[PDB]
Amino acid sequence: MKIAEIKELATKELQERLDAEVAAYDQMRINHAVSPLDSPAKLKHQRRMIAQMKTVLRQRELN
Amino acid sequence: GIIIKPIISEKMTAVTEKMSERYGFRVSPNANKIEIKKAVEAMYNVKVEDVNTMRYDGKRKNRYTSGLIRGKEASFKKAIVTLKKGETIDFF
RNA sequence: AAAUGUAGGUAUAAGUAACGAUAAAGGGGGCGAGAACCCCCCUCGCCGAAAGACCAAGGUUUCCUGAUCAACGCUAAUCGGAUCAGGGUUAGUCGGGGCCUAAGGAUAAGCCGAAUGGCGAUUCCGAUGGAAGAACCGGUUAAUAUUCCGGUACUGAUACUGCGAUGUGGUGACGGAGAAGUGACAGUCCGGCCGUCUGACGGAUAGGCGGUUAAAGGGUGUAGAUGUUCGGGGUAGGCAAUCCGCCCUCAGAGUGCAACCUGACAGUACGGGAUAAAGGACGUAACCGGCUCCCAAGAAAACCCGCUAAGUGUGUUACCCGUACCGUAAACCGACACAGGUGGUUGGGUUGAGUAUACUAAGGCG
RNA sequence: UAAGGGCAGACGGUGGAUGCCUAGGCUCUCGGAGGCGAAGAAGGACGUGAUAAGCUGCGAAAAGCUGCGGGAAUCGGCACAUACGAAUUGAUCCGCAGAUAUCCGAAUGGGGCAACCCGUCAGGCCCCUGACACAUGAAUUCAUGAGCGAACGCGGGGAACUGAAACAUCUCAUUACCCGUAGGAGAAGAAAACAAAAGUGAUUCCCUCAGUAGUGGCGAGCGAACGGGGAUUAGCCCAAACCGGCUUUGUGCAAAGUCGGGGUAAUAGGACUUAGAUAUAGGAGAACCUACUGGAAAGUAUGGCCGAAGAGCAUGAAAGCUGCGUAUCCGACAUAUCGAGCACCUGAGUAGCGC
Ligand SMILES: [K+]
Ligand SMILES: [K+]
Ligand SMILES: [K+]
Ligand SMILES: [K+]
Ligand SMILES: [Mg+2]
Ligand SMILES: [Mg+2]
Ligand SMILES: [Mg+2]
Ligand SMILES: [Mg+2]
Ligand SMILES: [Mg+2]
Ligand SMILES: [Mg+2]
Ligand SMILES: [Mg+2]
Ligand SMILES: [Mg+2]
Ligand SMILES: [Mg+2]
Ligand SMILES: [Mg+2]
Ligand SMILES: [Mg+2]
Ligand SMILES: [Mg+2]
Ligand SMILES: [Mg+2]
Ligand SMILES: [Mg+2]
Ligand SMILES: [Mg+2]
Ligand SMILES: [Mg+2]
Ligand SMILES: [Mg+2]
Ligand SMILES: [Mg+2]
Ligand SMILES: [Mg+2]
Ligand SMILES: [Mg+2]
Ligand SMILES: [Mg+2]
Ligand SMILES: [Mg+2]
Ligand SMILES: [Mg+2]
Ligand SMILES: [Mg+2]
Ligand SMILES: [Mg+2]
Ligand SMILES: [Mg+2]
Ligand SMILES: [Mg+2]
Ligand SMILES: [Mg+2]
Ligand SMILES: [Mg+2]
Ligand code: NA
Ligand code: NA
Ligand code: NA
Ligand code: NA
Repeated sequence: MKIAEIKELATKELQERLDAEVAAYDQMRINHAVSPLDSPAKLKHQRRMIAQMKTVLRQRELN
Repeated sequence: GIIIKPIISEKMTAVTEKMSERYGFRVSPNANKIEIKKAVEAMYNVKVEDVNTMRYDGKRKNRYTSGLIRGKEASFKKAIVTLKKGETIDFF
């Protein structure tokens, strides 16, 4: 994704995408260890996107 | 992040070739057996029947420069998982 | 230019001392550029109450495998406890820990004291001890195995088919020495059964060789042992010390012996088979937390059972840490691959009083 | 003649001196500041990468996440290679404000051999696992403290070697060192003071006075003040007499306590009769050609030009005009900082005294 499209999501849906992102991220790491992926750069991108969702969800509650 | 990676080694391939329900993963060193059974069952959607564990400290890798620059690999835990008799798992 | 002056480098003695127990080596093959030393085989030799096997402390990857021989190895090295990479440690019961307390330590209320602080419970911590929760035999890997697999067991929780502590009792709960009787395992001998072979020289189809196995748990109550003996405390109670009605050890504890047992090892033959491969004679404290004698008179608390005050069946399930390897040593303490030191268990056969001594198996070494 | 040896030279080996150089030190000047921590510190453990020993950064959101300001083509740390990606819809990078922030450690729920083990309580999932709270001590549930860390300050304790050419008084020294506890400074500070008929008026610090007056087994030693010249300058508040109220106590009175008024001396006195600036990112910023030597000009020789810029560093040699800069000028969304009389009062186990 990208930061602009993440904030467009509503609060109920953002948590739905979060668990989907964490679930798919563990499979990719397992998949990468079994046999290297075509694009290793998707591991960093997925991991740093999860930190973006946790940041915005925190902002909604905190602010 | 319980499961780190599966184990593909000569010993484990032979173990699976005898017990078709027997698999082995690397997991976080501080996870207990109850948690590990939950993770392997919430990700591969199977019936785990038994889990055995062992803790490995990392191998020391002492290099030399002007001497004795110590190094070490991270510690890990090994989980040997037995599925319900008649179930399998595909690492591809 | 000199201080038995300091650092770094390089000489001399010198191709000299020495190469770390006088247990010992010889030959044939192999890989290889290269072999006294590495691998395989035949012979020889050493240890064998150990120089074999299993733990603890300590060490911390030295364990297994591939590649490498620069450095390390008191020689060389194709080898290594060396370098690099990969791999390898699996527990409801084992050892810890979770529970309990000892020495001691830290404290509470208090006490003492220029400061820093020193003392001080029945409190807590603290094993080298106590636990009422419980497993043993076999087999498999290059490397793990009461942990994996097989067989046969056991112990907590949990779901479905009046209770009684924080007080106070009982238990737990304890020395040294001595021998005897009963009688397993191991071991030896005799004798059958199963398989296999016919061994340089004189003799032997009568012999040689390998086998013929077993634990925990369960049962019996056998050998043997011990027992015929109305006030003093724990249960009917009020905060342990001036009472009265009530059920007993007449049975306890216990080897050996059944069963577990139609497992297993070696060797032949091809996961399966021979193979469900008789029995004796000794020997034999593993009964025994027993018995007898003595004076030096032989922990604590908890678990587990009381009392009042206050108020069977089935299924599921059993978390944590250790587990490789060395360990009378080349891996621990000694600057060393050092003739030293290092707690516990086991330790076959013949000889013997013996765990002494000599020679040997398994296993380990030159 | 030379098994060998001697001396000289030539060329080498070894070793790492010397010359040249710098990436790090040393001593200071000027300005600022002088703490961090229970909202969990200093210091650590363990982790964190496509790849990942070690450092660095970071904390399960883990070489990093979100805004605002800046800036403009590269970037994914030291740091390579290979591999995959990000970015002119503005990546990386810089300034500011936020988010996250495991375990130990004052460590604070109880224990403990630091980085571990074991709980009660309320919630939610399912033998386990989340996410709260739960130390002690001094004040009134609440507020506070604890610990760490340069020097300088103030307190409590306090040596010896050494000198005296021995040594005990004395010296070293109210030092070293140990302990307690502040602040940006601290301590001191507004006369029960000095002086000597002449005067100065709080404290602190510098120059003199002065190695003087003194002190001292009158030994070794120790050692002022007054006065003068400077820096800087600053002064105030209570208690009491007496009056009022209120509470308490003894018995309307009186005493104490507590707030209000009165009052503060030395010639004695008193009562009564600021919003702009600065700091932490940034923007602009002049001016050179030909020839020779050379591997390479910035050198040398001509001829130009700029200068509020001829400081410097780098660039294949020594550059005002090649680059980064320099002189000068201009800039902040944040955040940080800047009358008579009268005798009533004027501090008590205190001044003074013996040991
Ligand atoms: K090899
Ligand atoms: K048999
Ligand atoms: K604690
Ligand atoms: K007053
Ligand atoms: Mg199991
Ligand atoms: Mg384990
Ligand atoms: Mg000498
Ligand atoms: Mg000689
Ligand atoms: Mg000689
Ligand atoms: Mg010698
Ligand atoms: Mg010799
Ligand atoms: Mg030798
Ligand atoms: Mg031995
Ligand atoms: Mg080896
Ligand atoms: Mg050699
Ligand atoms: Mg090796
Ligand atoms: Mg146990
Ligand atoms: Mg205790
Ligand atoms: Mg082994
Ligand atoms: Mg076994
Ligand atoms: Mg107790
Ligand atoms: Mg072992
Ligand atoms: Mg040797
Ligand atoms: Mg001894
Ligand atoms: Mg013995
Ligand atoms: Mg013997
Ligand atoms: Mg002997
Ligand atoms: Mg020379
Ligand atoms: Mg030099
Ligand atoms: Mg921006
Ligand atoms: Mg003297
Ligand atoms: Mg302070
Ligand atoms: Mg001042
Ligand atoms: Na029995
Ligand atoms: Na000659
Ligand atoms: Na988190
Ligand atoms: Na600029």
